[PDB]
Amino acid sequence: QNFITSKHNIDKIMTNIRLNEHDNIFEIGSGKGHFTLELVQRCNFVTAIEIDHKLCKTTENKLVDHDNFQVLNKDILQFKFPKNQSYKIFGNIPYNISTDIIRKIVFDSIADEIYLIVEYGFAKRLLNTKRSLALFLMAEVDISILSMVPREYFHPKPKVNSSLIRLNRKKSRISHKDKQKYNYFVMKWVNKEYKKIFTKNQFNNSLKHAGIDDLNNISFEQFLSLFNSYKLFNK
Amino acid sequence: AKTIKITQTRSAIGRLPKHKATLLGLGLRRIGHTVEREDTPAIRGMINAVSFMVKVEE
Amino acid sequence: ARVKRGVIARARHKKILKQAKGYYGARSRVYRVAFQAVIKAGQYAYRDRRQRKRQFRQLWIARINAAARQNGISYSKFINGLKKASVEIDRKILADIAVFDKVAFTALVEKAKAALA
Amino acid sequence: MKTFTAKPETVKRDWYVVDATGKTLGRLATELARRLRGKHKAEYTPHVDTGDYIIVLNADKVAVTGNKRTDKVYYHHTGHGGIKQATFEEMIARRPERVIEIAVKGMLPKGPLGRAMFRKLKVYAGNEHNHAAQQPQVLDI
RNA sequence: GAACUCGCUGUGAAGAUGCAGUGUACCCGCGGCAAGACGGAA
RNA sequence: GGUUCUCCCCGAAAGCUAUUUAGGUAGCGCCUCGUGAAUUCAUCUCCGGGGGUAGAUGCGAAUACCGGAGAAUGUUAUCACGGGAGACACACGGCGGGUGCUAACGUCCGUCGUGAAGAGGGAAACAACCCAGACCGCCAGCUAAGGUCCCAAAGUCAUGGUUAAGUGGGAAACGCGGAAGACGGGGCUAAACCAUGCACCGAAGCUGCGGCAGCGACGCUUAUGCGUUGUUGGGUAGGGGAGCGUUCUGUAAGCCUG
RNA sequence: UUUUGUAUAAUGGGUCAGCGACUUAUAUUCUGUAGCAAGGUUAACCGAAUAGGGGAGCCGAAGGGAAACCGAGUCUUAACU
Ligand SMILES: *CCN(CC[C@H](N)C(=O)O)C[C@H]1O[C@@H](n2cnc3c(N)ncnc32)[C@H](O)[C@@H]1O
Repeated sequence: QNFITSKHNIDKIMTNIRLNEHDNIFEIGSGKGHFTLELVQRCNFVTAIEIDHKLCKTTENKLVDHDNFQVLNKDILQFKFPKNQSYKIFGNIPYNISTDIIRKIVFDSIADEIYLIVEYGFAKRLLNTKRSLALFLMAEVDISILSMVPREYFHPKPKVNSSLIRLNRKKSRISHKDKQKYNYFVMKWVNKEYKKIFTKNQFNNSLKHAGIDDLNNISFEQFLSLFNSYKLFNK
Repeated sequence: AKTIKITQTRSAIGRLPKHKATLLGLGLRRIGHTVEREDTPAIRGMINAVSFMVKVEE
Repeated sequence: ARVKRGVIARARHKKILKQAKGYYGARSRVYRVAFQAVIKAGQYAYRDRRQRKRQFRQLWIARINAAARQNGISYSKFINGLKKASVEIDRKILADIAVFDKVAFTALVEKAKAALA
Repeated sequence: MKTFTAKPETVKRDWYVVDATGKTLGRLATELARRLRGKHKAEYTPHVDTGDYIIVLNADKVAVTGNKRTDKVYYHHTGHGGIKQATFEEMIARRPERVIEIAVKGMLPKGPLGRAMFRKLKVYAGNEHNHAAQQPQVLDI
């Protein structure tokens, strides 16, 4: 499903991934092995996670000539990622359990380099600064859009186009000495009770110090400037 | 020989069946129930079987 | 032999409804909630029959301590001295003579202090 | 036979004067709340108060041990909205006696009987009181 | 179903009028508004 | 989906092995009533051992078993037959063996405790966390877990130290050095932590007094009833026993009743 | 009420009075009780009809080997301890 080879509907997606020969790659969802067959070649060592055992036998049949990889028959949301060393995530995921992976890899994993493919609507909404989930999402990792993959490439035909997200760790500096006010700030911000976080004077002055002219279109560095203003106002 | 006073000081809730059988063979029913015994190595075996739950008096 | 059951059900309803006099509103007029009110009142009476013995003992202890603090001795040392003096007076009537008498409580406190020291 | 109870129309309550120069806040408020409840009398009953009226003067000289003079913070909500946040120093400089009252309101029971007991306490910020006609007594604590 | 039918903090068969803590609130009406809730699926 | 009066005793299971077996069927294991029987069975100690778990894995302990002998305790708690059922998607945690990277407050087999069928006390609230099994009544006393400054019953108790941070008032790698949302409030410089000793508060636990009910052993006796005497009595599905009330018929051309 | 388990985020009841749910017939097995006892008992029917007659039948006292046949024993067992 949405697996497919088409070979040349691939190398074309297999260019933007600027991977080197020394990277460790964890890949979420292999299908029949149209991507892992070159993921073993272009990197060092692959630890793939797949739960469908017949698809795992299909992958081993496609990969009889490779040794620097192993496959784990574990459930994705119950798997605990390694906490030492460094590796990169590659993902071609089903959509009907998409959120269940993303908070898995930004809040329960310490991966710094994220390559995923999602649908258009998810890629559009994830950068929207109104939802609380997205406000939790760019709290530690920067979000970027690379290119578009339309729907004629996936054999079971989907209905809408797809897109590639590339996500990078920025070192954040929002941590245990900084947190437990950030969830406060966003969870009081997206439902609009400004009186419980500011009075009138501090709200107006923070808006004039930030330079926000429209409250409905606010960017992220504006939001961290607002949080810094709240931090200086609240000791 | 010398007589021994035996007193139960705590209950038998959530214990192994071996301790319950030991209490049944000893003749103890409730907390604060004293009983009299004679000196036997088997009786001392019952005593060291449950030392945290009964109390001995020479 | 058809038997009508009009008298028996009416008597059974009137027996229960007589036990629920002095209840707010519909709990004292209809049957379907007066039964539950009677059951809950019985359960609460059955628990407060045990709670009363704790409440009165706590009241007696508070009165005993308040009366004994005036003579310059705490409750615990007073009770320990009374136990060391082998006096078998209970907490109720000792609090009663603490309230209704002053010279006898003073003599008791002096005896307990002499027995402790 | 039944135990004695305190009738509210026959019990006697007196008047006392408490100085508060240099005394600790909590160690005075605890004694004031104990004396206001009537726990120091042999006729003590929980459902009816038996405490004595207490006048507290020189309430602006109360001292707090430690660094609490700059970091003890009182919050207050209007019941809507915005909150009013103050520290110790501007609160004693603005309205002193409220602080002492707040401590008593932290210690007394809750309900109609709690405010009925709290009504018996009169706290003055100066050294002069106009209750000399009641003939109060000096109590040392 | 019976009601003498308040706001926050936390626990929750997981968004509490009834649970633990704390605060406010004299009794009863009259013309509105959409927020809760019933129609709604975030 | 529903099934209507009351009381007294005993009181479980969501497991195992086989099958033209896939929502199935047949036995076994768990419960109750009646009959009989062997010092029947359980706990502990000792004795030389069937295997190979110390000392010294080459011989082999406690603990997972089996055999014999022996004192004490236990309302036969043991087995066989007949009558009658209930259950046949259990949940959480512990011990001995596996899996998963001794990865991960990760996942399977024999065994146990708590709920299901258990009330009360403590951790603020809270089904598995700690103590502890509710016959009834008493304005009597002693204790376990937990506490003794006020809310709120009881030490502003005693001895010797530590902290100056409101750390205490939450924990993961070791940075006074990352430790920071979870003291309940008031508020505390001891009313925080460590060690010692003496008291007290603290339950439906134990004791003191009175009453009812069942099963045993004793003397008179006997429609088997008293008087000592130990002992027991929370309970869903289920088994056993003893009773209240309504209509009509015989006793009844009797009895009460302007 | 359904679930291991509920105030939870699964369902039902506006209130009162009356009505409404383990019955009947036939076989089969067991238990308590009553008469008779190596015997017990009648059906249809006759009958001044709950009386009396009617022994036509039904169950048991002797078993097992398919069987002929053998017997307080037999049968099977080469045959038994
Ligand atoms: C049940 C409908 N969903 C998605 C449908 C879609 N938003 C529409 O056009 O109606 C609503 C839920 O999904 C969230 N959501 C918003 N936008 C997206 C996108 N692009 N992709 C996936 N889910 C989306 C809504 O917030 C709501 O939870």
